Amino acid sequence: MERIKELRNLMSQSRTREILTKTTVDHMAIIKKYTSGRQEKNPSLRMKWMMAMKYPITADKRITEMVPERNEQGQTLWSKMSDAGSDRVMVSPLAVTWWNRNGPVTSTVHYPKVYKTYFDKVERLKHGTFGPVHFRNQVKIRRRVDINPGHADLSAKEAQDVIMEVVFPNEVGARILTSESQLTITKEKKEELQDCKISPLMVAYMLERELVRKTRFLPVAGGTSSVYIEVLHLTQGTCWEQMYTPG
Amino acid sequence: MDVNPTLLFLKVPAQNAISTTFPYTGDPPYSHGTGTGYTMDTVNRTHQYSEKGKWTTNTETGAPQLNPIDGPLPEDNEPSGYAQTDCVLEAMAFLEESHPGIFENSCLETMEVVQQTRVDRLTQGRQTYDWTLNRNQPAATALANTIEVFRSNGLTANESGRLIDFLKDVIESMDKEEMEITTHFGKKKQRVNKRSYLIRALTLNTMTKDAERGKLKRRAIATPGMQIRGFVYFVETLARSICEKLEQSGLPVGGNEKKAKLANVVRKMMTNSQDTELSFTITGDNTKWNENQNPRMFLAMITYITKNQPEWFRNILSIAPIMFSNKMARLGKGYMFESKRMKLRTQIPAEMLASIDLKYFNESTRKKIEKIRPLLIDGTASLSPGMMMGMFNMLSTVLGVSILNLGQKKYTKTTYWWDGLQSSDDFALIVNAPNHEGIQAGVDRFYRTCKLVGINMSKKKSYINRTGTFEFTSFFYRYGFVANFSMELPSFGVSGINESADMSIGVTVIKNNMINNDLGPATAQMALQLFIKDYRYTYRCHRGDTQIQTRRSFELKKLWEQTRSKAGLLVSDGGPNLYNIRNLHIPEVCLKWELMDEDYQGRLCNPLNPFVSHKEIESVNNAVVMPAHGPAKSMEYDAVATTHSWIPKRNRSILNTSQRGILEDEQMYQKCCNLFEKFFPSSSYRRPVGISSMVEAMVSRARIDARIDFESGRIKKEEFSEIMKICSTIEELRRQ
Amino acid sequence: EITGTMRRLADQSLPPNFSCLENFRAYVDGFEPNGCIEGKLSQMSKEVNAKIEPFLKTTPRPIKLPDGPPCFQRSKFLLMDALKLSIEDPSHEGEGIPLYDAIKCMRTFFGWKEPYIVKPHERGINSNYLLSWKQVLAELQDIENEEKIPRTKNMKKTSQLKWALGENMAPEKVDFDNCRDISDLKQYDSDEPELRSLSSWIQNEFNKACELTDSIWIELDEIGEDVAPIEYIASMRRNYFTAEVSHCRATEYIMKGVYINTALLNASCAAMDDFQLIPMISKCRTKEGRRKTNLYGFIIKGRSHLRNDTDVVNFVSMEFSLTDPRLEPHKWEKYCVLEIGDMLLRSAIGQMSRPMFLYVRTNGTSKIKMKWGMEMRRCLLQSLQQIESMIEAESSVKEKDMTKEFFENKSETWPIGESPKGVEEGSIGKVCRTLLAKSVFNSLYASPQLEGFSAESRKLLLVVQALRDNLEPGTFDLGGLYEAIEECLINDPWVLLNASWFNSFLTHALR
RNA sequence: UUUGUCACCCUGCU
RNA sequence: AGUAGAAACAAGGGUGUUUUUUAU
Repeated sequence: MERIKELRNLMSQSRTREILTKTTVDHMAIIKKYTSGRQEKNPSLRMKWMMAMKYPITADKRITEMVPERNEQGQTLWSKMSDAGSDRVMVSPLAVTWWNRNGPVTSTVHYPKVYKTYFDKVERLKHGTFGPVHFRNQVKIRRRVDINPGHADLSAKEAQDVIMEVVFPNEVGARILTSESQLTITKEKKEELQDCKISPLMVAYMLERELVRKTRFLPVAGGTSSVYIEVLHLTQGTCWEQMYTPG
Repeated sequence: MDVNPTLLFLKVPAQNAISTTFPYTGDPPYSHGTGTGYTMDTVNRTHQYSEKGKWTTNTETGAPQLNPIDGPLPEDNEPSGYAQTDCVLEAMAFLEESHPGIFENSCLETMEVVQQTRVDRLTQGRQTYDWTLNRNQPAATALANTIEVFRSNGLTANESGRLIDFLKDVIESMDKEEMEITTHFGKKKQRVNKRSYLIRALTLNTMTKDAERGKLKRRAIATPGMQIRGFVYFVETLARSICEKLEQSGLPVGGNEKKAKLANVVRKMMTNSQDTELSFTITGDNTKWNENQNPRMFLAMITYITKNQPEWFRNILSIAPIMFSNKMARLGKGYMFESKRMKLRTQIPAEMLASIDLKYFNESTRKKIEKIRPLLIDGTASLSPGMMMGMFNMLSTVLGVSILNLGQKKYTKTTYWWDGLQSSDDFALIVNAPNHEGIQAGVDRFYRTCKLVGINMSKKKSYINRTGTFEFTSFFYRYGFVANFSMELPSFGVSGINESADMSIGVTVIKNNMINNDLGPATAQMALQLFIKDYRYTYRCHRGDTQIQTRRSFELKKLWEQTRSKAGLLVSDGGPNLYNIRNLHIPEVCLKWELMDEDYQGRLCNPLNPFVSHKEIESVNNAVVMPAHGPAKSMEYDAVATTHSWIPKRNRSILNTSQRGILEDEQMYQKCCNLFEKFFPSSSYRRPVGISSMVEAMVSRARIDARIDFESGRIKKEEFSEIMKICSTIEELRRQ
Repeated sequence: EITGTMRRLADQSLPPNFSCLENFRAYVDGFEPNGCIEGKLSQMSKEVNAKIEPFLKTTPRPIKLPDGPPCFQRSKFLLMDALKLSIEDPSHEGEGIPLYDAIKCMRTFFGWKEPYIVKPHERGINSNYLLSWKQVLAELQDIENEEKIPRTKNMKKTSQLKWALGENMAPEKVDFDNCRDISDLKQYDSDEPELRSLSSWIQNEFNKACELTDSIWIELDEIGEDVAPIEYIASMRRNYFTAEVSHCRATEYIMKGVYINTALLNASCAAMDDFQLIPMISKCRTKEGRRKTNLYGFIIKGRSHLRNDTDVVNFVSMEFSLTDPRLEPHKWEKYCVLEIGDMLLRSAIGQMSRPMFLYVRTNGTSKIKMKWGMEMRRCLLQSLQQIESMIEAESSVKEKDMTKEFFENKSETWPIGESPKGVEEGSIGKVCRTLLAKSVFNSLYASPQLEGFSAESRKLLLVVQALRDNLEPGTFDLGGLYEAIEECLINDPWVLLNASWFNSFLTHALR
């Protein structure tokens, strides 16, 4: 087990035992963010400036066992330097193209289900019909509209409940689920999510974005429904109007 | 013929072409060198705009301080600072009768926030002043330092995690004769005294503002420290709660919400009497807003707001005004001297500005230094009677709305009405009277009222028209709000996060400008083409059939050659563009899905590649942007985590310094907080709690796993031995 | 609770009448709001009021303009005094080896005299520009004699080149403990710039920026094919607009600027300690089908250890021309003008012969300026959004698309300039071509003075418009607005033209 | 000029 | 020189090694 091995190797030398046995567990939230770098005021300029550098991006060290140094023609693909305050390596943007060129392949049967809320849009657009164009006045009133269908009638509490029961099962803590709808959602995701290798933060994020409701403040002139709003730039204008029924 | 574009305004109304005025296709003004001069000018103007007050030397700090409260009323029309007490209190007491119960509900709303908030929430925000390092540091790397210095001298109460206890710690730090602090210069130890510590803890940092548009001269802004930030958080919470319940305010909302209220107030005063009345509209600004408005009035309005409330509530709510009214501002970086005859340049620090010979400065600097010199105390400068940017904004807006509320019909007593909307300095007013002798009376009432609380109305940037046309902030009203594409123009470009976020937020800003800012179809198509062109140029990702020699070229053509369907390769890989008006709300990988072959899908979305980096949940599919008018905002975008979701590199000019021990530390912290990730794989979604050490937990949740999955499901019994062996070994190595 | 240093810190921070916080709270608590304000407005001096001075048709006055020496050219490259050396090759822009095309175009010419000095520079040693031009050719020769032309050439470092490029000229950094007993030791200079007055060449140069050419400079066709009707409507609007703007010279400016700033930023980040030779190359599409490449001159880059976004990098610019300088010497105040050959352009049967000129200059640019110069293509959007707004405004009072006739069958005209006989009007393409040149010049000459002047004249515009609409405007203080407008007019040649245009508008608008 | 004969690192928002 | 405008840039930090010597 690499876990207990690396633990024992940490608490075998100095400088690392006192930090682990002095820092309580309600304090690691602060020292996780202890950085010596600053959030940047001008990102566009820095991107344009850094793109002409030899080694502009950073990768995990495992690269040294997954990607060569010099490719078929002889262009360097990663460097031998460590980043500022981390154990990550500094790599060139040709390594991304390489990985996409001659790299390890996997399966993609779960990527549709984890990102269902996007593929809904994708195969709802290619099943819709058009009509005439009415060039006339456009009178708009500003209202509050739900910009997401809001899968369930629930709020944040039971949302975290179902998400922790589906993603982090052995650490839900104390409580159990109560009603039928949350159990149904739970078990559906239980079955259809088995044997997934996507990062659990990504699964939790997609389930939050797929399961909770968001509302905004927008100018409307036609119909007030949720499937219409996502196509709003295209249906209404200030002088014209396109007709559309999504599928 | 001599072409002259301005003549267009002979046929086109101005508001229908105002986008042609903003010259926002060039670079904005910046600053060079120091800002010491601007800070000195600011201190001197603050002490000049009120000089008929009382001087006293504070007992604790020992600083000359002026109290410009209940001073003499002003005579001429210059910017005054002599605000009354009864005026403030009557404004508050009238605003509360206007909105019944607005204070009690807000205090109820804020008490829970007080009693449940934890300390970690102070790790969010901008740069903060660090008094251990005497510099500017991010929030977390300052909270850690102040906690390490508090608990290394006996002050241990914050361990309960509540911020209400770190507050008590900050306070009881003020009652000690001596304080040990260390310096990474090995290290060292130094002993700071009581009043030196006070002065070091009542200090703000100052520096010049950059990339601001619309002005010829440069200004200065301030930065608070660590000991004051909690109480500021709390009072801002209360003030925001109050502001979200007032019709006449516009601060805690966005662009679209404000325009609805503007139209609402305009047509409220539009039509209740059609012939026997007369309306006028005042557009303008306020002058020297954050040079007046001293804290000793914030104290009174807070004491009024928190009336008939628990006593700890008032005591926690009234500490920020107290440290503000006793503050001491830094000066900057110093000056640079040059000798033309021997080619020598040198830097002098702001600490020598109380003793240096004066034979080195020009006339302006001499007459600034010799007027600020009666206030210099150990680098700082006594600044009692004013505020400065980075301050209590919501409470200023509250006071202004209270001033506007005084102009109801049952208060003005004769005929006059005035309404409007305020958001800090900016205000828009509307006056009514059935005459032309009544408008001047109304305007005079308002103007003379705003002088009694310290709100000096500018008179060289304002005008007065008949109703139906105005300009609030940069919005222009001509029987309806005309669009202004030039303000949002400076965002149509690459943002600089990575190759995956740029494509999303580009099409997203195009879409959001079509929906509200009233852009057009042809305009959006041409914007699309230009944006794809500059994207392809910035990231070296031209099409895969061209001859443009760049460095992702030898490789991209390879991916171009061994490809069946070339309409699946993403634009980041040298492929086509299937975007249009209808396709504008759909992610890229979700739109080219059905057209890629399997090897490409696999290699691209391989969920074990070494470039993807997720850190927490508050920073997934979210990035900060820098607009043209306003502060930095947060933008949420729709992407799909793939190989093109990487992170750029970090600055490395810290190795050549003496504060290298700030890197060592963080590295170790990482190598620890990473392992806690894999013994507890749920801490980036939810925050972990307890008061036990990090190794007790990592050994408690290390024996269950050997007996429950690998020895209650029939997996090998020969690893269980050594697992328990090393667990016992570790729990011995801690010497306990 | 509050006790200790904070009990006293609070017992000072009060009004100057109290000394105890508890009595302050006791006073504030039981205070019933009385008629305090309404009884205190009666003691103030009556010398504080808001007096309205009614804006009438005779109230405005001409903004005043500075006095002093005339203004000079400040741009990173020549605008109307440019002469291309062109060949024909089937390429697209961004595809090829620059020095190759440079040598081709250098061989296209025929008459290469020995060059001499027409107009000297007064403040700078003048032999150095001639010696530098007498070396660029030698490097071009020895890279044409070499077996494979690289993509970078490094100039040897000679005396005249460091002089021109400003190497080894920053003062030394020593402490204050040492040079404390030296004389002539004082602040850096922080004085107002030198004042200057308007000239005539800026308008003549804005005129040339609106006319037509015989080439195509912009290529905008890569997009997903259409499905819906609004797609087609937009694609016909785009066809028409791009048919009008594709031949303006502002587009050539946009291109020649984007190329230079891209190349200079990349070279500045690549090598910080060498001298590169970058040519100015453009590629265009002739009428009837042909495709050409054209050379404008050369740029030589110095050293670039750029740390902040306001640190400067120097460079030497050499451009070709046929315009003699002596007609206006005050325009070329910081140029050293040579004469480098003869050019023969044949008449019907007769001939014309003219000398050919090289303008050389030392100039500099920052890191924040190259970035914004690389983004000159948003001018198109700024110029086309307004015309789209006009079209869509007229095509909503008729219930019909109106983009058809506006560009060929036109009865509407907009006043765009004025002439010896008065104001005159133009079609829609003329407006499209003048707004685009304004948007390009707004970025070719950027300054804080432009920001100030725009922000402060936007007020006069609106008061004049409210007077024009019968909305009965007023004003509290009118002289201060004028003083503010005049604070910002110092020495910039483009903000001065803007102020003169504003005087013309004020004359015609309230005549 | 110097007690010298020559090298070496690092950093580009800290 | 030049950039630039109310003050700056025209690079900024550390590491070395040492009583006359016969030869290429």
